[PDB]
Amino acid sequence: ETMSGPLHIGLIPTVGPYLLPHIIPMLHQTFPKLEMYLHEAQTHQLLAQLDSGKLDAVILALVKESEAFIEVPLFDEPMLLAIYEDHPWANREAVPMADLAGEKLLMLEDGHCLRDQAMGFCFEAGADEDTHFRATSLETLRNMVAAGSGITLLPALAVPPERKRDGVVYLPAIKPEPRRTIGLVYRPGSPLRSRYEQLAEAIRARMDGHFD
Repeated sequence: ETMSGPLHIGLIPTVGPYLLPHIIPMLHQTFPKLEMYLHEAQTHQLLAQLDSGKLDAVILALVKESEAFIEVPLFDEPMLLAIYEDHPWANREAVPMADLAGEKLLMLEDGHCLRDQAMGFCFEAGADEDTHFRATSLETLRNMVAAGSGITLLPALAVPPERKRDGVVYLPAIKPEPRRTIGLVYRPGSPLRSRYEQLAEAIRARMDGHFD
């Protein structure tokens, strides 16, 4: 019927790996006849393939470039601080954002920054934001933090159950708590919009209160 057949879904690298395990089993139960194909690529590549018609829908961090499409907010995901064990802040319980000034921040060119990068910076204006690992990935960042190359912010879904793991300590960032909005995007005027909407609603429901 309405939720049958293939659906090609795109997810950005900083969302896909960590969100899928939470929603795939639920989608298999809610739509037994739906066949999902998952694709991961950077925001620009996903929005181009969505416009081309190669993808049905895309899940990403809503940014300025996704306003030309239909955006359905799914949930707000906070970001936590990741620092190596032997870092001075290791014994703190929370760290205000203003403190990131004069600290070496690792970051990614896509799906990571809190600010649109027309402002000149990614997380904090006075921070020393490294560019050498900008074209890599989230797991690369996590492992370089453990190696002591610097610190960074990671989406909550990418943080292990423990406060400390493999030489990395994860702690809350406050005043204000950094957050990003993950949403489902699709072509406006799309003939199969009813299907995309039902899909977005099922995900919003499952993730509701996940970070409370």
